[PDB]
Amino acid sequence: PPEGGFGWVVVFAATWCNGSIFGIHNSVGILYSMLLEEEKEKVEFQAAWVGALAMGMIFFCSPIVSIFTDRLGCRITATAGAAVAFIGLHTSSFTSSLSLRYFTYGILFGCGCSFAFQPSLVILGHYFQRRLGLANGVVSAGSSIFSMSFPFLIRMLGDKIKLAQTFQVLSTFMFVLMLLSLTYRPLLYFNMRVFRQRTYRIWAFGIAAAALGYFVPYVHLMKYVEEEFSEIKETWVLLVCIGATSGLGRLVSGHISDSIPGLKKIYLQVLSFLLLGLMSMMIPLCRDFGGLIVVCLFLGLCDGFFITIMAPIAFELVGPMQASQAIGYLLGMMALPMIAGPPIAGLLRNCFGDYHVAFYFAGVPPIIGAVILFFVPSRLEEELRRRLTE
Amino acid sequence: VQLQESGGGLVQPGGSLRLSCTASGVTISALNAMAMGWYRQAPGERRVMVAAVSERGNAMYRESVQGRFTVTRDFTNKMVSLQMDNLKPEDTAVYYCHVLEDRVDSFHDYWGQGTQVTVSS
Ligand SMILES: COc1cc([C@H]2Oc3c(O)cc([C@H]4Oc5cc(O)cc(O)c5C(=O)[C@@H]4O)cc3[C@@H]2CO)ccc1O
Repeated sequence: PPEGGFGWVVVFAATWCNGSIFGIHNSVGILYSMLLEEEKEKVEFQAAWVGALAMGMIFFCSPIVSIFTDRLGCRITATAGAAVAFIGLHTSSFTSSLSLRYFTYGILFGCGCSFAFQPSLVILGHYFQRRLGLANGVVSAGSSIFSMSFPFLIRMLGDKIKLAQTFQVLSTFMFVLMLLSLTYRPLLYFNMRVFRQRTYRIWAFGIAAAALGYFVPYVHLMKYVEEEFSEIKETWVLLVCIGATSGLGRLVSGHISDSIPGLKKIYLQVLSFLLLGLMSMMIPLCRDFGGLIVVCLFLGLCDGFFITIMAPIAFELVGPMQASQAIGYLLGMMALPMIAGPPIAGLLRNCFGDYHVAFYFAGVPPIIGAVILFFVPSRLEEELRRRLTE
Repeated sequence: VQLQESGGGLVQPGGSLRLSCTASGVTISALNAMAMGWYRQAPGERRVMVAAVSERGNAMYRESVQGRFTVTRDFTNKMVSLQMDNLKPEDTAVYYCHVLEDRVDSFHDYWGQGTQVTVSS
């Protein structure tokens, strides 16, 4: 593979795809909260369940997207997904109605993002083999910055325009992504062939187990801060710190992953899970804002060291031909626990009156996942076990 | 890689025996990326692996020998030691020193001179 040349425009296209998807998903949720306060219901739970469904569909539909990829091609799959997402976002502008919002936003836009996402991960492997980690790190850092830029943009440049035109404005990003998707060019049912490998099966199970409690801090820290030592007026600093540290850590992790040969890359994820679990369990104990600022940096570092490295490990495990199915099923398995977590944290908060127990319980699943990942068989160990069994 | 020294012994039931040797025809650096193990073949039996040492040092054993025998490796010396404790008549069989290497969608295997181990009362 070239490991460069034309691969950089593809890197730019993938960065645009991820950034636009996650920025829109984060921005719509923020917009809904303001309108909820401004206007009374005319619903309470469905208002957040619609956003939850839209976010979760991306991961839930990945296994179906993988077969469409393998059959048609990354370019066609991404173009179709972008077109469907554009149609959904444009149609969301219709008169307010919970029933119509459910369909138009959760299903159409969610499935469009699902179809547009996985090909963005699969495509990079066709151009970068010796520098795939660096490519993924660049893509992830760009995605982080782009996603962080969305609310900071609209909250000022919206000019207090009604919610109706925000969807029209946001649809342009999907249109431009549809145009950019043509840059993808090729260079190389329900069979479940991938699950044969013990290493892949254990790795996917461990990641799924960790995902249950992985995302609780990133969702509830900004609201626990407003509830304890709320006197701090600079509470928005933590979000910027997390975003910048996540971008830097994603880039650094992407660069570092290239120097670790073979399946030794899983040790980075093991260390990330251990560190995140310990930090989440500690969060309740910190009583200094200047200290919590320190915890935010480690949260950002762990976020990168976990997210950025998944695709290269999939390529290492299952070669280049089965990477699409591997990634699709990994996302499909991850889909449910990450949606289940934060709701359980909120239920615990309602029950107990504070987030201490919520963080204590969120700290465990990451440690369990780290323990599970610590025992992934080695390449020689698999053959030794086969010989001993035969 | 070449396995040369070989060994063996004879004991009564409930006895013990030990084996240890150094390989040849390979550099220590290359060998450190290769695993070591022992094979078995009693009269009328197929050749199967009984014990081995993995790249990370994890020792693995077959059911027939697991729980009685133990294996150790000296990475720098190119040596692997097999300790056979609580031997029994069924343990009588020929054993061969074995080495394995990892390769792209394939492996490289080596075999050593047969070693004689017998148990008789
Ligand atoms: C509805 O409630 C929930 C909300 C959330 C949010 O918290 C995070 C988070 O910590 C990290 C991501 C990254 O995820 C990725 C996963 C991949 O496999 C590959 C990737 O490239 C990425 C990225 O680039 C993204 O930066 C996304 C999000 C969610 C909001 O966007 C989680 C669980 C919930 O249940």
